[PDB]
Amino acid sequence: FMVSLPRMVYPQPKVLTPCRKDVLVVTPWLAPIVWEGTFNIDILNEQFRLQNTTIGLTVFAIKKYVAFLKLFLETAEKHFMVGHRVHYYVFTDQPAAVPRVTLGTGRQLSVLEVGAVSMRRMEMISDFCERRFLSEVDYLVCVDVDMEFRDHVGVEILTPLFGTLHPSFYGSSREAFTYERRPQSQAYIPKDEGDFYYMGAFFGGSVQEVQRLTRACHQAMMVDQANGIEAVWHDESHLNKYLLRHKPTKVLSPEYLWDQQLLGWPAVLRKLRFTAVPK
Amino acid sequence: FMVSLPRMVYPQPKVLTPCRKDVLVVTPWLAPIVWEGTFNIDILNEQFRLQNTTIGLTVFAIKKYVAFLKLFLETAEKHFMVGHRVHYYVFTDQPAAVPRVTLGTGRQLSVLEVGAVSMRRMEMISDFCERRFLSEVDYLVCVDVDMEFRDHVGVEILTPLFGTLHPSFYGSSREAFTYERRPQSQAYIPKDEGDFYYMGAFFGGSVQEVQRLTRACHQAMMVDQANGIEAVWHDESHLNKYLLRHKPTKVLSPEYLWDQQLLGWPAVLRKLRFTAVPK
Ligand SMILES: O=c1ccn([C@@H]2O[C@H](COP(=O)(O)OP(=O)(O)O[C@H]3O[C@H](CO)[C@H](O)[C@H](O)[C@H]3O)[C@@H](O)[C@H]2O)c(=O)[nH]1
Ligand SMILES: O=c1ccn([C@@H]2O[C@H](COP(=O)(O)OP(=O)(O)O[C@H]3O[C@H](CO)[C@H](O)[C@H](O)[C@H]3O)[C@@H](O)[C@H]2O)c(=O)[nH]1
Ligand SMILES: [Mn+2]
Ligand SMILES: [Mn+2]
Repeated sequence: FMVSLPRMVYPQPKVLTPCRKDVLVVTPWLAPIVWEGTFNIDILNEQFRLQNTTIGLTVFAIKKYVAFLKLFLETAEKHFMVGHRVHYYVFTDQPAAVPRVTLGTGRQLSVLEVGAVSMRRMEMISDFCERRFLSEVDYLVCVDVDMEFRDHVGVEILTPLFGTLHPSFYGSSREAFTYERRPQSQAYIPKDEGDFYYMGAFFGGSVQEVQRLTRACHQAMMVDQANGIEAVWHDESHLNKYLLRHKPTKVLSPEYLWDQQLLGWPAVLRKLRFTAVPK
Repeated sequence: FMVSLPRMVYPQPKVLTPCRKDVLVVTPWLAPIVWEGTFNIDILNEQFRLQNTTIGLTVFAIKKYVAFLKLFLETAEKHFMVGHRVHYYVFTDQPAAVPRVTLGTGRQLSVLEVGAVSMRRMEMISDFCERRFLSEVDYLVCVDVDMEFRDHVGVEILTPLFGTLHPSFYGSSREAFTYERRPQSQAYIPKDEGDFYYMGAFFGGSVQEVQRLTRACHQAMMVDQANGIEAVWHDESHLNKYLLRHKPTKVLSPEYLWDQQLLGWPAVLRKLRFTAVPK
C-alpha cells in the first residue's frame, strides 16, 4: 500500500515540450532510459521515502582490488542514495584490508568474506546470500569497485530490473556489439538480435529479480564450463543474453557508467555520475 | 515468474535517435506517456501473452446510453486487445437492451444489472464486484460507452495504474485546468499544483490498483456529499485528485481519448484510436 504524496510545488510537465530531444528516453518495450532532465528527483525521493526503501549495494574487492574501496565508499557516501536507507555488502578475501569509512545515518556496511574469477560474482549474489538480501533490502544494486561516484546516483534507477548502457557502445549498431557469437555458448546472440550492449559493471533491481538474473547467469556459465567454452566477456556476455530475453524495466544511460580518460565528456552527457578509476 | 522471450527480429533501438521529438514521452516520475512510435507492439504482445494476461473492460450503459453499446462492442472486437483474453463487464439497468455482439475466441461478456448518476461508477467498480474482478482478470480498463474504437488499443496501455490525457487540455497550463478549486471539496487542487488533466472516460491498471483508486474516489465523493458540495466535474475531479497524489505508472496520450468533431486531427496525433460518438 502506497500512501498519498504531500502537496508539492514544482514545474508543470508540458506535453508538447520534450525533456530531451537529443536522445531516446524510452525503450520500445516502454522502459524509461534514465538521463538527466527526464526525472524530478523531488517527486521520486518522496515516492521512495514514503515506502521506507532500503537499497543494498554489492561490491567485490578481491586481491589487489581492495585498494579501490576507500574512494569507492567515500564517494558513495557523497552521492549514492543520500537520504535513503543503504546497506553496503563488501565481498572480499581480505576483511582486514577494508578501509574504515565513516557512514551517514541510516547506512551500514557488512564485510562478507569469500575464498581466495569468472563465475564468482553471479554465483555469490545468487547462491550465497539469498535469504539475507530478501530479509534486509528492497533493491539490490551490483557494481564494480574500480569506480568512483562524482554526481547523484539515486532512486531514479530503482525498478524491478535494470541494466546500464556500456559507455563504449551506446552509439554502435548491434552487429558491432561484442556479444558472444559462438552458437555453442549459452550466451550466444546472433548478429540480427540485440537491443543494447549492457555493461557488467552496474545492474540491479528488486531482490527477487536480481536473484533471478544472477541465478540464470550462473547456471548458464556452468553449462558453458561443462561444454568447454568461456564466453568472450564472461559474466557480461551472459548478462547481455539475459537482458535480451528478459527486458529490463529501466535502462540507465552512460551517465551512470563512464570512463572520462577513455571517452571524454560528450555533449549528450549532462552529468558524469559514476566513473572509471585508472588501473 | 516470467519465462524467456523467444528470438525476435526487429529494428534496433538507437540511443541517439528519439522515437518522437515533438512530444513528451516520459513523465517526471519516469512513467511512459504512450504515443504511436514509442512502442514495438510485437515485443509487448509477446511479454503479455507469455503471462496469459486477461483484461477486464468495464462499461456503463444506463438509461438512453444503451444505444451506444452496439458500436462500442463491435469496434472493441476489431481493435481492443485482439489476441489477448478479454472479459467485458457491461453495467446496465436494461439487460434486455444489450445487443447480441459476436465475439472473437477467448473473449467473453457479462451483463451486470444495476438499479435505475454521480457516484455510481466508482462505487460499482470498488464496492460491488471486488472478489469477482480479482478472481477473473489481471487488469481492469474502465471506459465511457459514448465512444468507438477506430485503431489499435492494446497491451501497451497495461501497467499498475494509468490515466489518459484529456483531449481538450493536453496543451493547457495547469492554472487553466478545470480541477475542483474550492478548498471545501476533497477534490480540491490549488492553482500551483497539477501534472496533467486526466479525463474520467479512460483509466485503468491492475485490479488491485483500480480497486484502490475507485474506493478512494468513492469515499472522497461521500465526504463531499455529507458536506453539501459536489465537485465541478464529479468523478473526474476526484480522479484528478487521486492521480495527482498517486502518480500513474503510464499515461495515455490523447490518441486514446479523442473527439474528432470537436478537435479535428492535429499533427501530433498519428493515430486516432478511441473516439467520441456524437450525442
Ligand atoms: O582481481 C580482481 C578482478 C576483478 N574484481 C572485481 O570484478 C570487477 C570487474 O573486473 P574489472 O573491473 O577488472 O573488469 P572490467 O571493468 O573491464 O569488466 C569487464 O571485463 C571483465 C573481464 O576482465 C568481465 O568480462 C566483466 O563481465 C566485464 O564487464 C571489479 O570491479 C572488481 O569488483 C576483483 O575484485 N578482483
Ligand atoms: O445517462 C447516462 C449518463 C452517463 N452514463 C455513463 O457515464 C459515462 C460518462 O458520461 P458522459 O459520456 O455523458 O460524460 P462525458 O463524456 O462528458 O464525461 C465527463 O462529464 C461527466 C458529467 O456529465 C462527468 O463529470 C465525468 O466525470 C466526465 O469525464 C457515459 O459514457 C456512460 O458510460 C450512462 O450510462 N448513462
Ligand atoms: Mn571495472
Ligand atoms: Mn463520454
